[PDB]
Amino acid sequence: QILKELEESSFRKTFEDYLHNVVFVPRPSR
Amino acid sequence: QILKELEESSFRKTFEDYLHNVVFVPRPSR
Amino acid sequence: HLYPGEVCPGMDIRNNLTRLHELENCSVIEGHLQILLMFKTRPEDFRDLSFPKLIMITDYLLLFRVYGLESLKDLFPNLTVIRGSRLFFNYALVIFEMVHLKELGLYNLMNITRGSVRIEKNNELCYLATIDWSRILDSVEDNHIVLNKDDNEECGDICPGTNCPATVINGQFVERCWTHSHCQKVCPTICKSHGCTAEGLCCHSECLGNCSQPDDPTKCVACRNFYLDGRCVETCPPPYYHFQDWRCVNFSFCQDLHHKCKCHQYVIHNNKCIPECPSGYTMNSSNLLCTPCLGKVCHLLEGEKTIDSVTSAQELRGCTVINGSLIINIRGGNNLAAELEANLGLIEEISGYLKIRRSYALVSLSFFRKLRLIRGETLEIGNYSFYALDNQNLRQLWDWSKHNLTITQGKLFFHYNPKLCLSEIHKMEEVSGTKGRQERNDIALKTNGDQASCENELLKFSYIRTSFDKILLRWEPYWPPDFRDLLGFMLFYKEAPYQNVVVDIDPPLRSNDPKSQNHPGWLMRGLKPWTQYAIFVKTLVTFSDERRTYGAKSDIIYVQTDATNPSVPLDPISVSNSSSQIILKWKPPSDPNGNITHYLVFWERQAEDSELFELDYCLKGLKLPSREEHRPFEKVVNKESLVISGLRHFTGYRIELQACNQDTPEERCSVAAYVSARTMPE
Amino acid sequence: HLYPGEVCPGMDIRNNLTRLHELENCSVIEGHLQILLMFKTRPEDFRDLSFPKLIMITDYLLLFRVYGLESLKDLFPNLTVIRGSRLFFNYALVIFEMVHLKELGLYNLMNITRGSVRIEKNNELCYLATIDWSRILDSVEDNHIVLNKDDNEECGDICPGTNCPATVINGQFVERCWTHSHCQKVCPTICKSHGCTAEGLCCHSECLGNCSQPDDPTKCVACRNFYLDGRCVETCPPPYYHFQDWRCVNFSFCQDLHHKCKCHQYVIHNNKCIPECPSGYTMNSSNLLCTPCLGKVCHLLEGEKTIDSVTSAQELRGCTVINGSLIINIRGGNNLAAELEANLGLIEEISGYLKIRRSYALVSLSFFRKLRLIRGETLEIGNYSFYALDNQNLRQLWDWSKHNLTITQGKLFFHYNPKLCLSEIHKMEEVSGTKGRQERNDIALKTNGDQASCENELLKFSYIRTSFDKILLRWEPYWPPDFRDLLGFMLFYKEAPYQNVVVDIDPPLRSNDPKSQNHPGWLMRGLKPWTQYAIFVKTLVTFSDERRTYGAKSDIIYVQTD
Amino acid sequence: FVNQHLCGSHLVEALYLVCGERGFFYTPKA
Amino acid sequence: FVNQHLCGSHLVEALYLVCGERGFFYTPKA
Amino acid sequence: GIVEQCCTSICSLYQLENYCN
Amino acid sequence: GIVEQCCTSICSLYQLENYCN
Ligand SMILES: *[C@@H]1O[C@H](CO)[C@@H](O[C@@H]2O[C@H](CO)[C@@H](O[C@@H]3O[C@H](CO)[C@@H](O)[C@H](O)[C@@H]3O)[C@H](O)[C@H]2NC(C)=O)[C@H](O)[C@H]1NC(C)=O
Ligand SMILES: *[C@@H]1O[C@H](CO)[C@@H](O[C@@H]2O[C@H](CO)[C@@H](O[C@@H]3O[C@H](CO)[C@@H](O)[C@H](O)[C@@H]3O)[C@H](O)[C@H]2NC(C)=O)[C@H](O)[C@H]1NC(C)=O
Ligand SMILES: *[C@@H]1O[C@H](CO[C@@H]2O[C@@H](C)[C@@H](O)[C@@H](O)[C@@H]2O)[C@@H](O[C@@H]2O[C@H](CO)[C@@H](O)[C@H](O)[C@H]2NC(C)=O)[C@H](O)[C@H]1NC(C)=O
Ligand SMILES: *[C@@H]1O[C@H](CO[C@@H]2O[C@@H](C)[C@@H](O)[C@@H](O)[C@@H]2O)[C@@H](O[C@@H]2O[C@H](CO)[C@@H](O)[C@H](O)[C@H]2NC(C)=O)[C@H](O)[C@H]1NC(C)=O
Ligand SMILES: *[C@@H]1O[C@H](CO[C@@H]2O[C@@H](C)[C@@H](O)[C@@H](O)[C@@H]2O)[C@@H](O[C@@H]2O[C@H](CO)[C@@H](O)[C@H](O)[C@H]2NC(C)=O)[C@H](O)[C@H]1NC(C)=O
Ligand SMILES: *[C@@H]1O[C@H](CO[C@@H]2O[C@@H](C)[C@@H](O)[C@@H](O)[C@@H]2O)[C@@H](O[C@@H]2O[C@H](CO)[C@@H](O)[C@H](O)[C@H]2NC(C)=O)[C@H](O)[C@H]1NC(C)=O
Ligand SMILES: *[C@@H]1O[C@H](CO)[C@@H](O[C@@H]2O[C@H](CO)[C@@H](O)[C@H](O)[C@H]2NC(C)=O)[C@H](O)[C@H]1NC(C)=O
Ligand SMILES: *[C@@H]1O[C@H](CO)[C@@H](O[C@@H]2O[C@H](CO)[C@@H](O)[C@H](O)[C@H]2NC(C)=O)[C@H](O)[C@H]1NC(C)=O
Ligand SMILES: *[C@@H]1O[C@H](CO[C@@H]2O[C@@H](C)[C@@H](O)[C@@H](O)[C@@H]2O)[C@@H](O)[C@H](O)[C@H]1NC(C)=O
Ligand SMILES: *[C@@H]1O[C@H](CO[C@@H]2O[C@@H](C)[C@@H](O)[C@@H](O)[C@@H]2O)[C@@H](O)[C@H](O)[C@H]1NC(C)=O
Ligand SMILES: *[C@@H]1O[C@H](CO)[C@@H](O)[C@H](O)[C@H]1NC(C)=O
Ligand SMILES: *[C@@H]1O[C@H](CO)[C@@H](O)[C@H](O)[C@H]1NC(C)=O
Repeated sequence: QILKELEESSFRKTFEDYLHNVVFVPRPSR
Repeated sequence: QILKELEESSFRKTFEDYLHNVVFVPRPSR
Repeated sequence: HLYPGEVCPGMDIRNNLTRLHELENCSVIEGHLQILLMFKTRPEDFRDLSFPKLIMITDYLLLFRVYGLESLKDLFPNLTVIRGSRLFFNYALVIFEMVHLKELGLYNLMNITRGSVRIEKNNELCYLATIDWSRILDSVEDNHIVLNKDDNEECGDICPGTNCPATVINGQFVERCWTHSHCQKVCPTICKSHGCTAEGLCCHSECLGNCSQPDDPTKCVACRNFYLDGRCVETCPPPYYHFQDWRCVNFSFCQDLHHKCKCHQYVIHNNKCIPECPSGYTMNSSNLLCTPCLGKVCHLLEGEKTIDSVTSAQELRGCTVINGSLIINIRGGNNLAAELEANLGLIEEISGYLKIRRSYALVSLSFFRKLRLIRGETLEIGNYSFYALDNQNLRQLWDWSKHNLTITQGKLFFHYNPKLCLSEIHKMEEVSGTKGRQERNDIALKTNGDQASCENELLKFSYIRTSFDKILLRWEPYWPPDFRDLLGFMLFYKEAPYQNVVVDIDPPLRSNDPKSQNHPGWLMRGLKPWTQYAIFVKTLVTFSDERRTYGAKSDIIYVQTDATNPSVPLDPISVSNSSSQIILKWKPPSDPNGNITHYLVFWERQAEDSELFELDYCLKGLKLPSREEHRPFEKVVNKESLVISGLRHFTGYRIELQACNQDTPEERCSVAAYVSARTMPE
Repeated sequence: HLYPGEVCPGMDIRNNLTRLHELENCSVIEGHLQILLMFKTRPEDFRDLSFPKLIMITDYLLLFRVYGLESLKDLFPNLTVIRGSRLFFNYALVIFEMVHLKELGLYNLMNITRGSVRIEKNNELCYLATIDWSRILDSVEDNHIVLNKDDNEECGDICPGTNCPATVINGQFVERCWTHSHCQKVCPTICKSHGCTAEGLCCHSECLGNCSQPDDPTKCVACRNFYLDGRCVETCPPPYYHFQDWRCVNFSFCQDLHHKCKCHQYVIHNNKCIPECPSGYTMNSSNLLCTPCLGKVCHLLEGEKTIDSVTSAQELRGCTVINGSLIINIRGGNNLAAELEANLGLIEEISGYLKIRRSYALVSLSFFRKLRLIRGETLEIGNYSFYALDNQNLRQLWDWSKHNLTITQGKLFFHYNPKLCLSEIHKMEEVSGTKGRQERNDIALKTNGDQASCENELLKFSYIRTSFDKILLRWEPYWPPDFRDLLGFMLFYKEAPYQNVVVDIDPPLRSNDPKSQNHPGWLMRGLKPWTQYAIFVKTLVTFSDERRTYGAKSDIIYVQTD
Repeated sequence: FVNQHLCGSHLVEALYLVCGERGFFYTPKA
Repeated sequence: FVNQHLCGSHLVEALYLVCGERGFFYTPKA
Repeated sequence: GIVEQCCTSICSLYQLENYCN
Repeated sequence: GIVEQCCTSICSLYQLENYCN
């Protein structure tokens, strides 16, 4: 019933992931 | 919840089938 | 004697009663009897038709769609025993689709040894509730009765009076009968093994069900085990041999039985005339004895067999090698597992694949006793040597302590198995050694074992705080290796006077673990005093498509409640049976609120009312009614009454009664209940 | 005038305020701006720091984990418009994980054209309920606000009196402000598009939000669409060309822009300086015009791209040929479908496979407009050109009237699609022409389409008997090819004041069909007179593992009692 | 002649209508 | 040195502890 | 089998003719 | 990627050393 909240939390987690993925590689260029 | 009754009806049907399968071929021998 | 007729092995009768006269004289039919499909018969075709000679049938008996027949008391008045070697979907008596069949009259039937009875689609039959199957059968819960005239409650299946035993079963006395005339015979509770005679005395130790004389092997009716020449015997003396679990035959008999397939040629083992020898054995040209030797292949029809009952099972009874593939499908509802085990896989190998589809009640696979190797030389479609689907009760496959498994080829197919968690699945992958085969969706990772948290992770409680109205638990906060996946805490609680065995909690901030000050907890308010409770906790985490972190559950724990001030001591009755004795009796309070230690009793001397001292009773109007401080007290222990002595005649008394569930420190006691009384005058 | 500063296109600032002085004078920053990861900052590092020079940002703006900052009314007192071409998960304003950030004071912000606003993990921020997003945004239902100081109700975010509009929205008058001083400005119901001036008069038809004088293109503050030399203009007069939807430049400018990748070399089409031409076009050595010719391969990185938002989408805006595979995975919660359609597959071919995993709000695939062919030259593992999983709102794939589908290789993979019934699935198998490929359990025959009765069979009521206390319905008894499989009749009944849209019945005896007197019925007692009821019947039958006899449902009928 | 999938008593009465007279014996071996 | 799967502010503070000084630039092209 | 012919398929009268003697 | 290295695997200090300059 409330499984939209369950996927909403994963959506929040994905939003957490993507900003971190932006922050992650501008630095390794060697 | 009551799915045991659902499979029980199929069990009844299988019991119907098997007696009919006994009755079916003692006759074709040619 | 004991059996005047003959054997006459079982032949089944169709379409008219003409071939029925072939089976008249014979007393015990080896095999089975089926009577079927006679649409052009009449009720007058049975009145001149009776067979009292039959007493016992070995295997089974069947009645199917024969018109005009209404009873069986005439056709078979004296059938008594069904052994049930060859069964029929775990039945031995088929009463089915019989138009006009309204009664049985099968009073002489006493014991059915192995099997059950199914009755269906017989819209005339009654007198059925008057039949105690427990006297005749052991497992009475395997008897299916439906679609009958009793299902539309009309039949008064009564007897005139006393005779028929009216025995309580479930709600009241059940009068036990067969017809309006024939009662159902009950032997007493000591003659149950071998039957009883007419007055009720126990029969001989080899009789069964009925005996003509009490305690006589030469005057039984039916043998318990074996028959030999006017005597029911416990065993075959030499040189005789047990034949089909009912008699003793000489060597020449089973000898010459072999000489007739020139179909079941026979051999001898263990003083028994048997069909065949198991593995490691050899025939004998002299005496057909299963001699041991060095080194049994039951090659199937088309390498394949659907297996659904004991009727399927006994075809592979005693087999050692199966040259084919097996299919397990039992739409059941009854555990046949012991009887399933009793004639199954004393084997190691299956040459082809193995299939298990849609079986209901198979909780385990331990009935595969010696099963070791899966060859899989013919695979299931989709390239599988193994199949599994729709098994609502299957939990364990095997204990992998001593059970082993070797799988040559093929893969695994796991779907819709709601009580089969992935732990033993991967253990079967491990012991199989075939883990480097299974692709994605060879295991349904959403349906298999999704009714109970199984796998590994256990919660451990750090602290417990109890009260009479508060509960706090504290436990180690577990975190999966992705800490974001923890959604919450599932908690199950209930009360439990036995020990033979819902809320949710938000997760706290993880944020560190030098001092992760995040030991999670929940307060319960809904407590009853002195009351035992059963609580356990499960961890709610996010599902992942990968090998998901299995999540934790807690132990079931039991915590009892405390106590408090007990309720009002109910119904204080204060009677004075003497001039100084007052019995005070009472009921227990509505809420003891702990184990009641005692009853605090106060009796207080109420003086006479002071307005009476200044009234002129010599004037007309002389109507006289015939009626901290330490008060005298009592701690009534383990009694709901108290007589009080040393009391004044003609003095009213106030009584204050309380109960007490605590006595030794600082007495927790009830609230005050009051009464007043008066002693008798002297 | 209208923009005395400069452009100074977007560069993002990290670890200290040293590089911030690079972006001082500039009037409107092209691109985006992010400020991130400054732990060692102080509140004293902002009182001597302000930029009123910026008024509009084109694409987006982001604030992430910078300490000591508590407000924004000083750093950007006069930022006004966000256009939002390049978005950020359908957001253009990111305020996230900002310790000490307690208020905004972003009163001069008037319109955010495209995108949304997401606020999270900012346990100091308040003044949040005093912000009418409908004045600034359109799709206010796409704004995510959680984990804040406002989420533990403490802040009295008030203003001393009248000034701030106290407007009823949901339950009562909501006072609208930015700080305890800064009210939220509300233009009247006629100056809504181009904004209003201070006294409330409408601005010019090319202004936007603010104007220094009412109804003056030479005295606006922000242009609606296009800027040219102190005048907000509706389009480019010749010889000028639209650049990035905000201005008009000559041939010389966009010409000399091309000469610097010797990275986004530019061309000109449709009076516009644009990056590239679509398929069937050709450059020009003279003027870089997208000339038509005879015969756009957006070749991916490793032939694969997860697609999740508009930010993923605009990378493939206007493509025609995909030399790769696509992954459609949107754990969404909001329908992006119109804007999803706005920049998607005007294509016909996919070289590799197609994947659709766990997407929630996608009710349809009609945003795929022109798609015809899947080459499938790289398959999904397990030999699939196609994938489908866990789509909780997907019902229709396409209308197979005009939509076509051509599949070279690979197979179909259908699981847990609870409103995707098997009829259109078999239609997809038919129009695909690849029906002779799917094995067993390539379609989940238990979970696909199991939330609404779909397939074919319709119950038809023979007789209707009504009362004020009795209802009897009689219908034609359907019987499947195995009559044993019918186990009962599911009936759904309720009352219905509108027409904008529970009991069971045992099956009667079939036994024949010259005269099958088994027209089944149910008597209803629970009737109210003068009352409209909505009743419909479903047939409860036995599941089989084969092609199961689909079962019947009745029509929703409306019966008004006495 | 019905053209339909058949089970139960429908199939039973169909078989009795087909057979009429003898129709079926029961000698698999004898 | 933790040996654990890392996300969120745990991973953020871990990265800040690793970087200390400059750590990361933002020149993909310039 | 029986439902294999009369329920899986549909039996013919010639198929049932073998189920006459 | 980031969780591809620090959450799918576990990052090393040498792996994060490239995320120092
Ligand atoms: C009907 O008569 C029999 C005769 O004894 C009553 O006892 C049952 O006898 C059979 C045969 O000996 C027992 O079956 C055996 O079970 C063992 C395992 O327990 C198995 O290894 C053997 O191969 C054989 O199958 C059966 O257990 C036994 N049952 C009882 C309850 O004693 C039977 O009870 C009589 N029926 C009634 C309703 O009294
Ligand atoms: C903020 O300012 C704009 C400026 O007009 C207000 O109008 C909106 O303008 C945009 C830009 O043209 C419109 O988007 C367009 O939509 C069409 C489809 O209808 C599409 O084909 C175009 O490519 C373009 O994207 C938008 O529809 C339009 N909206 C309205 C309601 O007029 C906008 O309303 C202002 N915001 C507020 C909150 O007042
Ligand atoms: C049932 O038994 C009667 C009685 O005869 C006995 O059984 C016979 C099989 C045989 O062993 C006799 O010696 C027994 O006394 C049978 O009736 C006899 O049938 C035979 C030929 O079958 C005939 O020659 C006799 O004259 C008959 N005698 C009488 C008194 O009728 C009968 O055939 C037996 N039926 C079956 C099916 O076994
Ligand atoms: C060995 O046994 C055979 C067969 O036993 C007979 O059949 C049994 C079912 C049971 O009824 C036994 O009592 C029977 O004896 C014997 O052959 C029969 O012997 C009897 C002797 O009373 C004779 O009347 C029968 O006609 C014989 N059967 C035939 C077909 O002729 C045999 O005599 C036994 N041999 C020894 C040495 O005991
Ligand atoms: C912000 O503007 C000041 C003012 O100078 C204007 O902008 C310059 C870029 C140039 O175009 C001048 O003609 C304008 O009047 C800038 O301060 C100047 O900086 C330069 C160094 O680049 C210096 O030589 C001048 O003397 C400065 N002039 C004044 C009046 O201070 C400042 O650099 C600009 N900031 C940025 C980031 O461009
Ligand atoms: C063609 O356009 C260029 C560039 O346009 C300039 O930048 C725009 C953003 C806008 O601000 C225009 O008003 C600008 O003209 C012109 O080159 C510039 O011209 C101005 C004239 O005032 C001059 O001050 C600049 O120094 C020039 N730029 C350079 C790098 O020298 C050019 O004049 C335009 N040509 C025509 C015919 O209009
Ligand atoms: C299952 O695996 C077997 C093993 O490779 C495949 O069978 C082979 O098929 C090819 C051509 O079809 C034959 O040349 C081989 O001789 C076959 N080998 C065996 C052992 O049968 C089969 O194609 C696979 N089936 C599926 C559905 O995957
Ligand atoms: C999927 O199908 C392809 C096509 O048959 C299989 O790939 C072939 O594998 C064999 C040996 O592994 C090669 O000789 C062929 O060249 C391959 N063909 C192609 C087109 O790649 C693949 O094995 C199949 N995979 C599964 C899981 O069944
Ligand atoms: C089958 O398993 C039998 C019991 O296994 C024994 O106990 C377990 C705990 C293991 O340590 C196992 O190695 C032991 O042998 C064995 O007796 C038997 O050899 C096993 N057979 C095969 C083929 O593995
Ligand atoms: C794609 O579909 C377009 C519309 O299809 C037309 O209408 C349907 C009902 C069919 O009858 C179809 O044959 C008609 O052409 C077509 O215009 C177009 O040719 C189709 N393209 C392909 C490759 O099939
Ligand atoms: C009884 O049935 C048998 C076998 O079908 C047949 O030979 C015989 O003629 C029948 N007798 C009567 C009277 O129908
Ligand atoms: C600011 O940071 C840059 C790069 O992070 C560095 O070059 C500069 O020295 C820093 N300045 C100060 C004052 O910390």
